[PDB]
Amino acid sequence: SPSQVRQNYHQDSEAAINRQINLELYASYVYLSMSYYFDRDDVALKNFAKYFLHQSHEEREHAERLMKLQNQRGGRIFLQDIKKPDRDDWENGLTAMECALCLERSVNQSLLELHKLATEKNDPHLCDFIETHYLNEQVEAIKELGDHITNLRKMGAPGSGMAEYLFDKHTLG
Amino acid sequence: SPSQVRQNYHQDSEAAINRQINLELYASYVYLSMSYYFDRDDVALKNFAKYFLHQSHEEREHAERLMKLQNQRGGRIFLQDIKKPDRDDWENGLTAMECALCLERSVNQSLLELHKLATEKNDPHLCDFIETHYLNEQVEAIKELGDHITNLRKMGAPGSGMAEYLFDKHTLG
Amino acid sequence: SPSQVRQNYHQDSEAAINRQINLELYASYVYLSMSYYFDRDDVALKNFAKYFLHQSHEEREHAERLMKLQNQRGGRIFLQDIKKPDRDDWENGLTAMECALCLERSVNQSLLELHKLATEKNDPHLCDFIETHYLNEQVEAIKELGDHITNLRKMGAPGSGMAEYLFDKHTLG
Amino acid sequence: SPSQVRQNYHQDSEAAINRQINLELYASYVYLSMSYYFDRDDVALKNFAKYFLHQSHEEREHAERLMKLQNQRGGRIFLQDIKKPDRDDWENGLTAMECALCLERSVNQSLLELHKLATEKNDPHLCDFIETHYLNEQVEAIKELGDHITNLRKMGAPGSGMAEYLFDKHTLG
Amino acid sequence: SPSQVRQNYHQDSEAAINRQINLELYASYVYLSMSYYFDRDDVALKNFAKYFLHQSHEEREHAERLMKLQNQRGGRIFLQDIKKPDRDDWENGLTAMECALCLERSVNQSLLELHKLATEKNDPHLCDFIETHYLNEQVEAIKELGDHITNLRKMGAPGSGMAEYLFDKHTLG
Amino acid sequence: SPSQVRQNYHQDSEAAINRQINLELYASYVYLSMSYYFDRDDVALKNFAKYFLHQSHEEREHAERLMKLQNQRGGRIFLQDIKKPDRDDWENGLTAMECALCLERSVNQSLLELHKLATEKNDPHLCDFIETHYLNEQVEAIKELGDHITNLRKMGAPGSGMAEYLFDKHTLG
Ligand SMILES: [Fe+3]
Ligand SMILES: [Fe+3]
Ligand SMILES: [Fe+3]
Ligand SMILES: [Fe+3]
Ligand SMILES: [Fe+3]
Ligand SMILES: [Fe+3]
Repeated sequence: SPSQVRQNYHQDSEAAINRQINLELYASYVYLSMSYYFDRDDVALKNFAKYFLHQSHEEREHAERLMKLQNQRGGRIFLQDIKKPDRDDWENGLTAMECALCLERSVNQSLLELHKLATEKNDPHLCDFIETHYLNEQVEAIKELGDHITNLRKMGAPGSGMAEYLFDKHTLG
Repeated sequence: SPSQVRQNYHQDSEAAINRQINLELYASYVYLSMSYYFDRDDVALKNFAKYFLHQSHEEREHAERLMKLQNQRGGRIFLQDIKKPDRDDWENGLTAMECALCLERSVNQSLLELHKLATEKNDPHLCDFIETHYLNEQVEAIKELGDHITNLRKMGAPGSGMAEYLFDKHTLG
Repeated sequence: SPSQVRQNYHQDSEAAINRQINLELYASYVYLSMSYYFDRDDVALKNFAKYFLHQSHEEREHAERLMKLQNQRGGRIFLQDIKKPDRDDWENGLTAMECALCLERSVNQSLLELHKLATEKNDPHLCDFIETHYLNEQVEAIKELGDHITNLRKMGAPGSGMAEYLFDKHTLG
Repeated sequence: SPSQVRQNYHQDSEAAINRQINLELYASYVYLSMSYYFDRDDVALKNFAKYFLHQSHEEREHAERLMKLQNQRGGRIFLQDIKKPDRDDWENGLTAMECALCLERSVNQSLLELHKLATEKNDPHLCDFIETHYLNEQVEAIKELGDHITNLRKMGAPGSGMAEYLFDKHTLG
Repeated sequence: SPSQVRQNYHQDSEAAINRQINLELYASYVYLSMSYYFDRDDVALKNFAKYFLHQSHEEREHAERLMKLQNQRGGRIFLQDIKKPDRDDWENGLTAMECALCLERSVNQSLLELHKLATEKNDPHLCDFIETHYLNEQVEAIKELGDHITNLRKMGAPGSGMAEYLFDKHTLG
Repeated sequence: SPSQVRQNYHQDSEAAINRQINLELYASYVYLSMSYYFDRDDVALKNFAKYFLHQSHEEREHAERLMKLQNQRGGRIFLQDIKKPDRDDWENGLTAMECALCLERSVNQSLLELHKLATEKNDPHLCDFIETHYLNEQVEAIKELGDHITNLRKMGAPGSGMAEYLFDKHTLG
């Protein structure tokens, strides 16, 4: 039953990899929702839409990389239902940035739990994979989101639409 | 009397094409009026003037394409008087954008009526011509105008001239 | 309440566009499942994996284009849950090709129903959009899948793994 | 019995596609006859021969495209006898142009009937195919033939051979 | 009320500039009418159509330059109705050339009256503008039209259609 | 009645040239039938379709060259009805190759009879034309078809579809 390539790969690690795949695709779905929310005629923030579409594409790559890692170690991929994003209307740019920050913090927390599980199971390859491809990216993404939120708050968002317009033109542009 | 190239071309379709030609040229005239209104020394919005001059040139092309289609199908072009635009002073940028949105919606409504007439008369070539060259352009133009109006409203226009200046420099520039 | 860009866009058309978006993303999910099924060490068909990953990326683009069309016409995007693919193990290459053919036929049937609804609602722009971007692509994809299935059956698949190997190397390679 | 790719493709549409294929090849045969009639030593109009040979090649492509469409939709091609052109001697350039105009009008009428049948059978892909690849081409070809006939009549053809010589050298050259 | 840039600009000069703008656009409309008259299948003179379309585009530029001059001097543009051309059928090439000559002579006469008014009002900038951008162009256009009419008369137009065909091919081509 | 260029050109030679033209076009029609038979979804042999389409184009050129030769020698072209191919379903690749071999042998036999007639009528130009443009081509085509048939038989065709697939990919590809 076990694959000819499976070595030092625990069942719990495989299940955690599958759950992380589902999370990464949920995050991609949420970012797509934000991106096409900012493409609305009553919102009209092109650079916000570009930023969130790029985030969605990145998360899909993260998930595809996770699926490739699952296949490499001899595990079996079990896809689940990709849940809808918790919101349909994202209010404005600052709220979308804060929701994206909350997402990334959750993805990073899940990745930290996965690394802790791999360390407990003595899987050095999985730990190195998580450290190389997912940890520093999460901290850079969280730092970037925090910078964006700080700039939006200081410019006067969300009360002033001039602030969101100028942030769209200068920072994200 | 009928031309050697006229085939499956109804009289009502020819009359509707002539009326659409007159509308497209009226729209070009209105856009020219807006463009050279924004060139005034007491207005001084160069990018608004460029945008509306480009819209005027586009509408002329639309009309010239309509005249070419009329000649291709064996119909006869009957030009009418190009009426003056309903306004001489366009108040400000937001009002001009809203008036342009109203125009385009009317041109699109006229184009939809023309397509409905062509479908009722079983003229597939005319329907395909309208769909290919005029429908998607109208929806893109209307979407762009809606985005511009939303951005202008959110920036604080027309109350704040800083908003119109920054929209001129960043969006239309 | 209605957007400033909404014109000749029916509620039923908006709902059908949302359902088509959900279908296109389900199809992308299914193609991703097939692609990373063929990346398994006990399957090892690299070109099948490439083909299905490309199909998944294409379907996402189809969905993103549908979302853009929804935003252009003044409709509102309502995302739903992306259901898991009906299978986790795809047996072999021929079975995967047949399942992909069944999917595409369903997507084409849904697109034909959407076009019929748009024609009944007299929405020429939506009909032209569906015809230009989705109908001929569906027929080309279905034709390609039928060719692949015929070649696989004639080569001796799925009984002979030599047939699947040679089809992977020569056709999909 | 039905092909694995056949979907929303009616039998009447398949028969009409076969008849259109036969017509397109008959038109190609007629154009070839005209072209090699103008290559005679007692006619000696090289540019007329080039024009009609190009028309023949175009019609063959039209037929080959029709055959490809028939194969794409799951229909079966049934070739018939290609009838000889109704004339062996084409009198002169103006008569050949008028006969070519009559042909094209017939091909366009057949294409319009085919589009009407496809619309009645609710085959949007076939309607879009006919509109995209065959309707506007027919109207451009008919317009070009009408222009050529008008120029030939005004120059003094067919009474004056100087007119046909100058039309061959300047227009078709 | 007067603009901050208005200096040595008389009200009569502003009114004459507005009337000249309306004339230049009427001339552009007339040239467009001629150009798309020569695109008819029963006329079929491509180079005449090109010539008159170029004349129409030039006259629009003349009008746009006049509007720019009006804005530069502090005057206010007041657009009027663009009257339809006096003819729908232009008979033939020679008649169209003669009508174009009559137009240009009228535009030049209006420009000469405008220059006389500016000289009487002691507006050296307006006089220099008219001399630099409009007088020599009118005399060159009138000379070219006279040459075309002389050539058409000598070749045998409008009685001989061979003359119009050869003039279209050689002179305007 | 005879043309000014007719010299040493017999009536029987002219009739044989016309019959050869009709045969060459029938062969082109048959090759087109085979090519678009192999484009079917239940056949799916792209390289067979390419090969037979190229053969059809070549035969048309052969016929056009024959028509040009007929015009050069002062003969008159008399086109006949192009008969439908004897088959609609070509079974498989080997059967199509064998039918193509039978055709070419017939075309070569007809060409040999035409050369014999020209030699009997003492027409050295016609004999040289047939030898230069048609004899060696027939023997090369027959040799190529024999090689293809031998390879198909040795690979196991038509019983093994793997043989036809590999021949399509390697030989015709
Ligand atoms: Fe990620
Ligand atoms: Fe327009
Ligand atoms: Fe798709
Ligand atoms: Fe054709
Ligand atoms: Fe002028
Ligand atoms: Fe041949």
